[PDB]
Amino acid sequence: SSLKEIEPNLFADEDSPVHGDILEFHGPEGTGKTEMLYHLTARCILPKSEGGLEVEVLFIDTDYHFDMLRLVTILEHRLSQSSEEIIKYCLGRFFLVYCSSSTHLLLTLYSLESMFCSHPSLCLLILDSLSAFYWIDRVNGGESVNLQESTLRKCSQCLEKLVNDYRLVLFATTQTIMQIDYRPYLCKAWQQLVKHRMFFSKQDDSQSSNQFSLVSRCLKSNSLKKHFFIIGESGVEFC
Amino acid sequence: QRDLVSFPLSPAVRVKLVSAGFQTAEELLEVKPSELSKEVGISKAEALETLQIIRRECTALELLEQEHTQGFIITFCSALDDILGGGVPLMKTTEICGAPGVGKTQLCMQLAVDVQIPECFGGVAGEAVFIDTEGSFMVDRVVDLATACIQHLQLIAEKHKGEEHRKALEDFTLDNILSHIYYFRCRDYTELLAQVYLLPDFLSEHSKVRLVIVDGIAFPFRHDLDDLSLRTRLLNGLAQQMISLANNHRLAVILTNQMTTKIDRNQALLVPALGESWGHAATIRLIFHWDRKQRLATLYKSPSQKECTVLFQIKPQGFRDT
Amino acid sequence: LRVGLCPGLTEEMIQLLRSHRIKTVVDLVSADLEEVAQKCGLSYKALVALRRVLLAQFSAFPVNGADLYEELKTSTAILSTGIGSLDKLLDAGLYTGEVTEIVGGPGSGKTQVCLCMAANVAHGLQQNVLYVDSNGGLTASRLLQLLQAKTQDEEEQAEALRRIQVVHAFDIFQMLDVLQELRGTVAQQVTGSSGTVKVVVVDSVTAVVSPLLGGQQREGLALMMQLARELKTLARDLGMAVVVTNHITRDRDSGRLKPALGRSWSFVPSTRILLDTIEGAGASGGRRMACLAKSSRQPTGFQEMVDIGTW
Ligand SMILES: Nc1ncnc2c1ncn2[C@@H]1O[C@H](COP(=O)(O)OP(=O)(O)OP(=O)(O)O)[C@@H](O)[C@H]1O
Ligand SMILES: Nc1ncnc2c1ncn2[C@@H]1O[C@H](COP(=O)(O)OP(=O)(O)OP(=O)(O)O)[C@@H](O)[C@H]1O
Ligand SMILES: Nc1ncnc2c1ncn2[C@@H]1O[C@H](COP(=O)(O)OP(=O)(O)O)[C@@H](O)[C@H]1O
Ligand SMILES: [Mg+2]
Ligand SMILES: [Mg+2]
Ligand SMILES: [Mg+2]
Repeated sequence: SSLKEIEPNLFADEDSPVHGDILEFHGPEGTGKTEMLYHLTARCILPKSEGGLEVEVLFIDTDYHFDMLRLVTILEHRLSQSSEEIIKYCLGRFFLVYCSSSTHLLLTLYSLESMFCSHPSLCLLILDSLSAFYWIDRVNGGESVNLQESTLRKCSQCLEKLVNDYRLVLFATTQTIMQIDYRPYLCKAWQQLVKHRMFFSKQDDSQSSNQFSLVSRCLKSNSLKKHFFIIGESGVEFC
Repeated sequence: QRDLVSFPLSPAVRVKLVSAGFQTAEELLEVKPSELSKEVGISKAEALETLQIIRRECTALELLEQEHTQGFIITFCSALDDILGGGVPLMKTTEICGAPGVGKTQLCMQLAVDVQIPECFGGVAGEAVFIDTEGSFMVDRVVDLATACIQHLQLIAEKHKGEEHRKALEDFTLDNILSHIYYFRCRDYTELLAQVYLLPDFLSEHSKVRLVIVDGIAFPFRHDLDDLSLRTRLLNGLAQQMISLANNHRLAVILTNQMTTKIDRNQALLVPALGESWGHAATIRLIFHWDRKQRLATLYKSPSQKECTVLFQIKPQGFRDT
Repeated sequence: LRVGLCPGLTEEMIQLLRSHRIKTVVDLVSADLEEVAQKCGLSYKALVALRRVLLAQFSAFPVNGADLYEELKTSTAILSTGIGSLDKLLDAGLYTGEVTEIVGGPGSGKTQVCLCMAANVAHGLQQNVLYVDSNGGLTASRLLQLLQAKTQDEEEQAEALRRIQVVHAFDIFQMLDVLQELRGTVAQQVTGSSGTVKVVVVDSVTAVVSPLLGGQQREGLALMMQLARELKTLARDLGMAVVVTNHITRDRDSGRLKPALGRSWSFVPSTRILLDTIEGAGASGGRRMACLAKSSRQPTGFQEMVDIGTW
């Protein structure tokens, strides 16, 4: 479970067997966060023979924007030899969970622990749009700051406990609402829990309609990394 | 499972409820009001109000039958009626724009007169409500238009030589038609909003009204109003209220707008005023403009018919053809 | 806490556990239950069993990818819009289970496209469709004209019209009420297999949302987010095809076309269609521009020419 093999391109020099890492994605609409997650799942789900890793992955769906036809098309167009049996065998490992509210999210977080401890093979976790319910619970609590964000703080505590308990690697998805620009609006604790930021940007022109820019910083070094990549029907490819 | 946010309860009571651990309306129905009230620190009156507001919250064939059983309002213009599908449709908001002197007010007066035509001749036989914001309502013009309609209907009935036509025209006299037009006057936009708020109950008691006219909507909103966002919010709310009222009370609504000049490069175009978002409010939009000495009516936006151009004229009898 | 929901709950323990908190079951599940046995006095063996069963009935369990693959192999479907240009633009029809948004200028094409799609689905597939008319832009004569353009049998037209339901909602509350009523009635009527609704169209969401927005308030944005969440869960958790229409705005600093309702609403739909009128030559009539601004299965920015006067 070394970070050099996971993504040597985005992660320049952070290679070590990870005891736990938190990654989050930030970007406006239609930039490619979901496509990047699809590429990561494709590279993490295939058999070891076809450049895969053969390790478990769990996907929490909150935006309700997960598309399975796109995922199966990406997996079919990624590998070399394609068949129904092998694709079924590969997709027998993907895990998907649905949520509807912050309280329901916390209940699902707590409930997952049974299967989670029953499976030591689980090593990678995916969460998307943890700020989907930001406005709802910000308005429910009124002016009382403590009244709002409280369930989100409890959820962050539970996630941190799990990830530092059973050595997970986590990728998160955020949203751009207000205003290298960045204006945080979540709880302070989860802001501290982050390790790197993946700022997502998109170029307007049709020539660069497939090329996008990524900026990453390290909390302990404040070093900037730039990356250009091209999207495709077969998945995501780099420059 | 229905969220509490989906209900029109007070922000304070919703904050208290979410503080006490309430997130669904279904769980509220199984709790005695006393226990929940003492748990959340809410008095009896507002608790009962919450309980009652929670409690309170048509196939296309029927729509076709309803559309066909009620006619349109004729404008005495054959080509305009043809391009409108029969005239001004009920349950639909209509907007008219044009430079000064084209005849928007004449059209409003003609519609107010025509809405009372007996159904035996193809009319709706309903009243009319006229709201004036610029003081352009002249009774003499209405009298002339009513007399012209009287003469036209009498001539048609005499030529046809029916039996029920004469009976229908017997009560269709100048006094009767003039007594069925209700006049209101608004100077500021606050007065217009107040009259709009009073409109529902008045229409409830006066159930035979089939027409609502607001002659002049740009004037109250284009002067002494610096905040554009407030004007936009007020206009959106007014449009929503007007369409809701028109659909609920089976009414035909006509609004009058004013033109303005838009300059690009070195040429100027005449466009309707009150911004761009106002264009979505009107269900049907018409535009009057000049061409040499001829007056043209153009159907700009409509979800039922196609764009057309109609030549009309203003005569001593009123809005007419040619 | 509530009584009668799960077995094993006693009328004494509920008032005994008042020491910590009363809000929700999160108090029972998100506490360190070791100290409860002495803070109030509880049996260790019963407490863990009650917490486990409560967490079981009050959560969700993950489903394996292969099972989801197999179940979508027999559940999802694709419904053509009745226009060859749109079909080839968005792969021969729209997919149930997602949210489709149509954005255009005043009077461009949105209502006509919605009406033609509804007529096709009601006649070409024999299924029930609900229409939510908010701005008053729906005349039955247009639907009759489209049906006549499709077929000539009067009884066929009547039967196709009998599968179209129209509801009026001039504010956010009425729309939420009717949508929740549909959710409840469909969730209750899962046993049956006839009369279900597969496509619901909202004529205009900007009509009932714009008055709330504007100023320094927060309730309008929260209501918009709640409506978006309701639409998304109706589309996904039930497998339905939802189509909504929205207005278009012109940016000030950049001067570029931009969808209304703001950045928070910008993330709601999954497929975006933009309609514009071709200026100059070929203007007016049905000749218009159709573009794809957002999709999860196609690259964006593509161009296509469509007409709204040939059906
Ligand atoms: N026979 C016809 N029947 C109806 N509409 C037609 C016909 N022929 C052409 N059209 C066009 O249909 C359009 C209807 O616009 P539509 O209501 O679909 O647009 P919209 O953007 O949804 O409007 P709104 O913002 O007013 O709700 C008109 O602009 C008109 O040019
Ligand atoms: N087959 C494909 N080939 C090329 N590009 C594609 C293909 N399918 C999708 N895309 C592109 O992928 C881009 C990313 O779309 P997507 O909705 O996944 O973005 P996202 O930023 O992750 O989502 P969101 O806007 O919901 O935050 C789209 O702009 C689209 O142009
Ligand atoms: N008694 C009449 N006989 C003939 N024409 C008239 C008579 N009264 C008014 N008109 C014509 O009708 C037009 C009325 O325009 P008007 O409705 O006032 O436009 P607006 O309301 O946009 O200012 C005038 O141009 C005038 O020439
Ligand atoms: Mg996405
Ligand atoms: Mg006038
Ligand atoms: Mg429309």
